[PDB]
Amino acid sequence: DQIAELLVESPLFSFNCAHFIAFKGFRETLHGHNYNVSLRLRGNIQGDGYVIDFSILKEKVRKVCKQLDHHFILPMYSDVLNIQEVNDNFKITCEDNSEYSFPKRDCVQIPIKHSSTEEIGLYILNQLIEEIDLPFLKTRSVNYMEVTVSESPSQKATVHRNI
Amino acid sequence: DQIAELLVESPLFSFNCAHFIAFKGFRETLHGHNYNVSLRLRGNIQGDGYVIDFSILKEKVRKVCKQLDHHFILPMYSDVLNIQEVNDNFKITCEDNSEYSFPKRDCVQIPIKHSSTEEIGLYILNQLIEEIDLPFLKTRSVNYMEVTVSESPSQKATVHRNI
Amino acid sequence: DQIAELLVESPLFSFNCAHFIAFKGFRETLHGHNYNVSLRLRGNIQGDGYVIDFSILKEKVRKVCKQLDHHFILPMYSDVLNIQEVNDNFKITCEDNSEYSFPKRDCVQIPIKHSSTEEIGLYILNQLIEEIDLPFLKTRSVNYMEVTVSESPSQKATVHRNI
Amino acid sequence: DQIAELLVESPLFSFNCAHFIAFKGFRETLHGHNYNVSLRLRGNIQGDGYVIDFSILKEKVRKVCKQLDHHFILPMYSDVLNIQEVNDNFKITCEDNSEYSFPKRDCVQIPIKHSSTEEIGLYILNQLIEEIDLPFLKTRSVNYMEVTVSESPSQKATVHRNI
Amino acid sequence: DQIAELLVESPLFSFNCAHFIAFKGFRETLHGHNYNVSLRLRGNIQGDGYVIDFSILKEKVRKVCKQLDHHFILPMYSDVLNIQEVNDNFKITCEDNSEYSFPKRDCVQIPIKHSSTEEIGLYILNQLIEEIDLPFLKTRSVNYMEVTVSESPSQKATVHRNI
Amino acid sequence: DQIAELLVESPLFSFNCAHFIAFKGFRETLHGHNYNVSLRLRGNIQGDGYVIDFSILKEKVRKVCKQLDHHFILPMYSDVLNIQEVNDNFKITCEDNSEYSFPKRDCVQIPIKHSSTEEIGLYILNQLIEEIDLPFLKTRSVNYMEVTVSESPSQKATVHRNI
Ligand SMILES: C[C@@H](O)[C@@H](O)c1cnc2nc(N)[nH]c(=O)c2n1
Ligand SMILES: C[C@@H](O)[C@@H](O)c1cnc2nc(N)[nH]c(=O)c2n1
Ligand SMILES: C[C@@H](O)[C@@H](O)c1cnc2nc(N)[nH]c(=O)c2n1
Ligand SMILES: C[C@@H](O)[C@@H](O)c1cnc2nc(N)[nH]c(=O)c2n1
Ligand SMILES: C[C@@H](O)[C@@H](O)c1cnc2nc(N)[nH]c(=O)c2n1
Ligand SMILES: C[C@@H](O)[C@@H](O)c1cnc2nc(N)[nH]c(=O)c2n1
Ligand SMILES: [Zn+2]
Ligand SMILES: [Zn+2]
Ligand SMILES: [Zn+2]
Ligand SMILES: [Zn+2]
Ligand SMILES: [Zn+2]
Ligand SMILES: [Zn+2]
Repeated sequence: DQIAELLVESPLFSFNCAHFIAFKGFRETLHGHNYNVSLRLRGNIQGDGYVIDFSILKEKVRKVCKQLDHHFILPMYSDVLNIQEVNDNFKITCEDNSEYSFPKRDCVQIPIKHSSTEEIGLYILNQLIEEIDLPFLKTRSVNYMEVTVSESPSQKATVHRNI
Repeated sequence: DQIAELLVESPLFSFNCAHFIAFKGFRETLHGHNYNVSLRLRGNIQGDGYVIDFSILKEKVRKVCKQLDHHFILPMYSDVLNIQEVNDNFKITCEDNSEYSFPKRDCVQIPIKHSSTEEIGLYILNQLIEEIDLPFLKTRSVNYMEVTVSESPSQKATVHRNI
Repeated sequence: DQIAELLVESPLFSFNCAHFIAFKGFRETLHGHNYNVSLRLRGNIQGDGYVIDFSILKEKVRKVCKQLDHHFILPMYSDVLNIQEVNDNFKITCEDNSEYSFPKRDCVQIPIKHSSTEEIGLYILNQLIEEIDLPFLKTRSVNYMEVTVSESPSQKATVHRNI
Repeated sequence: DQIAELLVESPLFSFNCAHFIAFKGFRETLHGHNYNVSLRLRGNIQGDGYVIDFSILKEKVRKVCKQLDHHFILPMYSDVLNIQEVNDNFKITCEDNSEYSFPKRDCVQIPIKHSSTEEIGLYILNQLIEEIDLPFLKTRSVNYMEVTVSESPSQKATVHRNI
Repeated sequence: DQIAELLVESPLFSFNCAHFIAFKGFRETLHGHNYNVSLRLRGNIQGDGYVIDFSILKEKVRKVCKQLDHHFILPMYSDVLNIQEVNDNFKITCEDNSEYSFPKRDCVQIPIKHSSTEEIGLYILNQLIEEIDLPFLKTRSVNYMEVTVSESPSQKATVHRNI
Repeated sequence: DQIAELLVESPLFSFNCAHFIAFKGFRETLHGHNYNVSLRLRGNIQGDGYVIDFSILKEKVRKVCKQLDHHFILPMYSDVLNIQEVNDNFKITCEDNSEYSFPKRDCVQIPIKHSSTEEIGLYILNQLIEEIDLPFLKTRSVNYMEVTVSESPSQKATVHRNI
């Protein structure tokens, strides 16, 4: 069997979001990014000529990005943010006592500690594997999944999982 | 005299910002972009071989972008936003009664009606001409200034002024 | 009123097609390209902050490209091609007596003389104006439409219409 | 000895071709792509300062691409295509009884089962190693060869060989 | 007749050169650039489907770039450089009394005052028109020629001629 | 602990330099390039959400590039170049008896044998590790450093060190 690595990258695999980094002793001002996701896979070329169909890969990456797109990225497990539910809003109080308030529908609650490129990358990798389906990947002989998330065309973070 | 057109474009000429479009009957959720600015000018090639030194152009575009960078873009002259000053915060109330609250230092107050690519473009064009200095441009025989602002690698707006 | 130029460009605005150039005294072999379309327009910034919404522009360009995508581009008005209908196929006979046969559903019949980048550009410009709707463009104060079609990242053709 | 990885990538390393994917239970319509090839090598930096001269790498990749360029990619070992020689043409009959006919000179017969990016990649890798010459690579201490073939700027396949 | 604008741009249209800017009161240190040339032309679409064949445009731009490629760019008409012929070398003495010496074959003597992007652009425009041939351009109904030279991906100069 | 790979790449991480390759039996003419450096790191995501802050990486790469920028790259340990100190100049005599002379301030003396992309890459990797500081990288759990240097957008060399 011949091993091949597949890469799917497009300006279409994007989520335009607001966020700010906060950790112990540090907080930055509210801003945003055009985030971009590329997916890399390793496996054997199957009897149909594909390792796995690009169209399937393109479809699932678009779906994960869409869920994030056009929202403030709110880290659920942050140890430095006080996240309060006030009416139909999320109220965020920081260590330096600075206060934010956004409508809940404007926010996407993500099970992460920091809205860093590294942690958003891990979240997307976990979501993509469930979206494409793990046993479906194994039927296509895929044994390696890798996502690259860019905060900007200059700053990229890459995470992987051996499956 | 020989006419030449100069273009300065770089991922460095960027401002990573949060915003949302609001006008009559329409409001979108809070998100963000990696905005990018390119500058185009027309003039005669001077006795020093330049129309105008690229280093000067690169310096001033960076300065204008820096002022916007890492902030929520707040349109001062919006007819559909209620902008209240509450302590050290800006409180924004929309037509649909949705409420936002950001620290003042997280916001950049821009004399525009909408945080659209078109209007941000006009603002930057006006700021760049004052930053480079109008009579300084005329000594270099520059008679045309043009800025292109991109909200994303896919969406661009271009404005100009004949000087 | 402030004049602004809008540009929409994406690898998404693509049609992957087969074709060959044929004119008097010249014929090339069957091949293909990843064609790409960018749209440029000029108008005044309206009271909503837009010249025209990017989402509308992105939607219509995708629709025009989709109609062409994944087909052999067949020039209807070619003076050097003999196009015969044989069962459910198009049979193409060239000046040098070379013969092609494709299923009809594999072909897209385009009202052009040559499948050149220039002529495909004109066709798309005409189709896009009808797709976006001419009187709709005039309500947005758009007076200039321009399409750029690339045969390759290296070879581009640009056509326009004053509206 | 210091290990270095060399990459050669250019829009020049291209073959503009027609093709369609066909396997068991699936057939797509005739279309085309601007295919692009990049080559990656690993080895030790030699006494002349190079692992291997870029000019040699650039020359051989161009030669392999040229052989494919401007043709319909015809898979020789397809289990779902009936390839008939009719006069100076190749007649291709599919499982769904759809019929194609191209002049032989318009086709490039490649020892593959499917004209997929994965299989075209493997073919090019095999051809490039023979073109650069295997024992010539070993004299330059090259122990790893890797080709990346893109069907589009969005879809890439990568294969390698340890030498 | 339908007007179309043709653009040819490639990393292939390059000349990798050494140079330094010198004018009255200013001199910079010796360095180099990967210069890149793109050509833009306007004309009517001819009866063969082309305004002008891209292959002809690609061939002539490559020829002009090749003449410059791999040399020190020496401005012949500089008012601040003392250019002496010493044996098989060019000896260059600057205003600040700094001395350079290169073999003559390493230098390309260009009829310009400064090795600026603007002036190199003008030279290439003049050379390209003569290389493609002026009356040949008029037979193809070309009435506009435009070259863009980039010193870097960030700094570009564009010049034109109405023909 | 979760392993993440960080990539920092920008047209800003550049050094525009003059050079020529010389080794046994071969010498090329003086020319130049827009060199570009990208940095790749592997480590665990720390309690602050970062493997290592991008801003620190961006700052140090800029500093190393700046030291090289706007100079002739002079290889100190070349076995085929006779490097003489004449007044305030470096005089370079080659095997074929060709002579160069540059002011010392125009040259950057680099502890390498050839000004190849491979060897410049190794030098930068060594300089970057000392600039970021080795024990500082170990506190951030970084165990892999990798630099990619491009002579042109087409030609790249990549070197690494396991730390
Ligand atoms: C400056 C802005 O990009 C900020 O959000 C920032 C700064 N440094 C960073 N550093 C890393 N490693 N990851 C990030 O997401 C990151 N993010
Ligand atoms: C610094 C110098 O070598 C180079 O970067 C530079 C700077 N400014 C410039 N400015 C103009 N107008 N043209 C140039 O070629 C130019 N070139
Ligand atoms: C959806 C919105 O946030 C953004 O994608 C968008 C959409 N359409 C737009 N349309 C115009 N004209 N200008 C914009 O800035 C713009 N911006
Ligand atoms: C849609 C078009 O690209 C089609 O030819 C296609 C679809 N899916 C694919 N999927 C893979 N993995 N490789 C291909 O070459 C490929 N090719
Ligand atoms: C060779 C041919 O298939 C293609 O590369 C080509 C070459 N020259 C061209 N020239 C023009 N003007 N338009 C084209 O579409 C064109 N297209
Ligand atoms: C042609 C020009 O790039 C020349 O300096 C050159 C040629 N071949 C090369 N080959 C390698 N491997 N590395 C180089 O830096 C290199 N450099
Ligand atoms: Zn950020
Ligand atoms: Zn937006
Ligand atoms: Zn073609
Ligand atoms: Zn395809
Ligand atoms: Zn320079
Ligand atoms: Zn070189």
